[PDB]
Amino acid sequence: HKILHRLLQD
Amino acid sequence: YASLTEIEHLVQSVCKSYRETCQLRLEDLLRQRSNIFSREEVTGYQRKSMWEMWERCAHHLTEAIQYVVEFAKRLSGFMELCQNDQIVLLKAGAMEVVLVRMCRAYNADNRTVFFEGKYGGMELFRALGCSELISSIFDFSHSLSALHFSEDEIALYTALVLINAHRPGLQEKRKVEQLQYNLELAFHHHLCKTHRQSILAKLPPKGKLRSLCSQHVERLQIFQHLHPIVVQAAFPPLYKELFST
Ligand SMILES: CCCN(Cc1ccccc1)Cc1ccc(NC(=O)Cc2ccc(S(=O)(=O)CC)cc2)cc1
Repeated sequence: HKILHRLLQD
Repeated sequence: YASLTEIEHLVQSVCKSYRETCQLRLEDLLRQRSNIFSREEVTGYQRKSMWEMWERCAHHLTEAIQYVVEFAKRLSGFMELCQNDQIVLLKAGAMEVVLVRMCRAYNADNRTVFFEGKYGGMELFRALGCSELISSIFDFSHSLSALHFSEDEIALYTALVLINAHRPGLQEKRKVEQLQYNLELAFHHHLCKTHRQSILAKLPPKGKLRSLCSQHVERLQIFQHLHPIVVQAAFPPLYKELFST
């Protein structure tokens, strides 16, 4: 789940 | 133990998060209801290739999903959940929240949905080759339209659609159960103030949202087997991650 993980950062 | 004040603050917080991430203004959607695709324009869509129509619809869904991701990130309690559970909830729930949000863009009077600048019927989507799924989605939007949700009710209901403690794969189910319960109290409290608790018994039954999501995944499989290169070349990576098997 690379993309979802990235979206949840910040 | 969420106090009355804490529940009231949770209501406001959920409504705020939704308002900031609702995608299209309701007033704009409603005023556009008079703008309906012509027979010629419908024909044009029906003559599009399967691949182009899927590609367009995949892009539009991904745009909607990005707003739902942001909604989750701004939903109080959500970012406090463990990372695994955040992902589990969004992977299962993102499409379910879009499907619910979609009823805003659905006109029950003529069974049309807002798509690429105008309102069109389910026959607009014929080139997809998944007309039962489209018909089921229209039916679903129609069932929700009969409840005539306010924006605040959509906010609180979609919060519960997302924060679903029954999702398989949750590692900290208790924390999800607790947030889910507080959201239920917020929902019930708001409905009680507005004399709208009657709608609770009329909400989409168990398994309905799951069925629409499963069919979407299945119909994507069918398309992807027939057009593998297009999905790899052109589909949004988020769409592939959420829905490609
Ligand atoms: C969303 C489910 C229906 N959909 C099925 C499908 C999706 C992807 C591949 C194959 C089938 C078809 C569909 C997709 C998009 C649209 N319309 C729009 O995206 C325009 C729109 C509508 C509503 C809003 S909103 O503000 O109310 C938030 C969702 C925002 C933009 C229609 C059908």
